Amino acid sequence: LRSYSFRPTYGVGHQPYRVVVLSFELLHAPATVCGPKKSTNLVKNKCVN
Amino acid sequence: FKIYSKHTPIDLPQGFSALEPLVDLPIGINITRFQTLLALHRS
Ligand SMILES: *[C@@H]1O[C@H](CO)[C@@H](O)[C@H](O)[C@H]1NC(C)=O
Repeated sequence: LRSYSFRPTYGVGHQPYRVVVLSFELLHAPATVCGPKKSTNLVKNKCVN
Repeated sequence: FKIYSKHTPIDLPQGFSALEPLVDLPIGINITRFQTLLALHRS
């Protein structure tokens, strides 16, 4: 195990970058995380789809 | 794992009453047996 030595005088090739990894997939269980259903208003008394 | 229930205030009596769903849980778990839990007498 080695350590890091971050300092605020460094160049870009050594500055500490924050990284987060999102690994996601479905299971045959019900989907506990969906997306956006696009926003839109609601009209009445019109033949609509 | 679905649960239906109803709470109606008053050997079982005689009557008809349909039960409504309360929860629905997408668990995936298999079930083959179960037990119950009771509140004992200690005081
Ligand atoms: C439940 O048990 C059956 C065998 O009785 C098995 O084939 C099935 O894959 C099990 N279901 C789950 C979700 O593990």
